[PDB]
Amino acid sequence: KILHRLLQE
Amino acid sequence: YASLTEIEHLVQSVCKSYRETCQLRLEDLLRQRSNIFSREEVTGYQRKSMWEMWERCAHHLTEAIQYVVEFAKRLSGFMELCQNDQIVLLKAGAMEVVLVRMCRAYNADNRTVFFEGKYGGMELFRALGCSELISSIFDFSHSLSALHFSEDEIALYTALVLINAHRPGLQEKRKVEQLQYNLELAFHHHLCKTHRQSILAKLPPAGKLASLCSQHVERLQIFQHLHPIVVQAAFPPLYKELFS
Repeated sequence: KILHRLLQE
Repeated sequence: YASLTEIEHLVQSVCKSYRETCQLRLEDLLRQRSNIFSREEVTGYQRKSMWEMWERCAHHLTEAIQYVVEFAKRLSGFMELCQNDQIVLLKAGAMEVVLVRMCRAYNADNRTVFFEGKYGGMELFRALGCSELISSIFDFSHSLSALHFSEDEIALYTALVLINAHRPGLQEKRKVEQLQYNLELAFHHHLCKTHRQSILAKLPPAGKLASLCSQHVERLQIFQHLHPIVVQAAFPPLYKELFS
């Protein structure tokens, strides 16, 4: 979730 | 990789990703070594509540983990893996990387670590109630520090900590293996080139990092069971995502 957002940005 | 020029390119590339993503510059840490917490400041830390010191440490760990995420993002191979595998690697590896990176903030001469602006000994964290873990972390940082790890070595070693094809859950295991082996070549090439192959036998044993990570999770479970509202309300969401 937060990881997924940090990897995407 | 085929030929030394491609391996050497990898070395430079990893070292650069590391330098761009280290939270603190090594010379800022060295310049601070005389700035040591007074006994009165130590007592102040010891009198903080368990829950407040847990929160503070969790915040500081969370910030360190963010830099590790950026590190992983800048390794070309890493961003070529599928998202599931990125996450697998980061969930298992991030803490291990932070634990390695902490040796830079450790002064082996007096056994202190840079924490919240000054250097303090392990007695600084007594309020946490996890003396075994703390002591193990300090011991781990002391081991690495005895090796005089170079910035370049930490780069390459921590790239390997993260790109570990043995992590359970990986879908493209073979792809991770290939990346791991190219990074191993890079690390060992650089050791050979710098006459530093003697450290290979002195690196901490396999599973040492895992032991600290699992103690960390175990002590967290105990704290959370004691103060479940504190974790919910006041621990960082990323921290909870990786460890709760």
